[PDB]
Amino acid sequence: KGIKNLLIDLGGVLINLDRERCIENFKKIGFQNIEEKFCTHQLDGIFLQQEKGLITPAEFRDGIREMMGKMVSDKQIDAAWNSFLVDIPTYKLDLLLKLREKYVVYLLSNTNDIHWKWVCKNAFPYRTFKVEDYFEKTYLSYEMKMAKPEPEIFKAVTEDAGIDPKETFFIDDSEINCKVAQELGISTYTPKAGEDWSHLFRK
Ligand SMILES: [Cl-]
Ligand code: NA
Ligand code: NA
Repeated sequence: KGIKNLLIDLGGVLINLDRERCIENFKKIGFQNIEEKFCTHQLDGIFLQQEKGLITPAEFRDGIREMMGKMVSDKQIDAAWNSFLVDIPTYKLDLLLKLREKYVVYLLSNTNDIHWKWVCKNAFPYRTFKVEDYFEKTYLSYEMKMAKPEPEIFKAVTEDAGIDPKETFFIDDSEINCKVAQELGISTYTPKAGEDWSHLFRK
């Protein structure tokens, strides 16, 4: 009945995102028809694969270069890709640190190696803290080879962490991710974009 564990999403829930900026940054390095490729769906394949760790970062970049027909550098590709990521506001880092007093806090994120490296270097470090300080464990799609909202990802987390779904609260801005978690017995909250969800924890 009582909540012991939190499962927190990264994208949106912690880190602000900017798809427009990322798309435009790709166009600037030469991916002229990236919006045109998005419809083609040639893209969705490479992004979905990266998200499940099914291709390496080297493959991802090669795949981008191949779709661009241009020999842009890894540094360029990473910069354009990482520009999807904006910031984790520090009040959310304070909140995570505080929540640890009462809850075992886990991260459960669909993400990829390039983005994860970026947030660990540029968003999580704060005061004397690093990413290891906020979470008991970080569950990442690309490491797990599964992605939300597949039921198996949630079951894998609860099995690995050794937790009761019924004692678990999941915060994720995707409605379908939450509905799947609910079917497993996990309680959920679906914040809106830019929502400060600290209100959930007011005494
Ligand atoms: Cl995420
Ligand atoms: Na999200
Ligand atoms: Na930790």
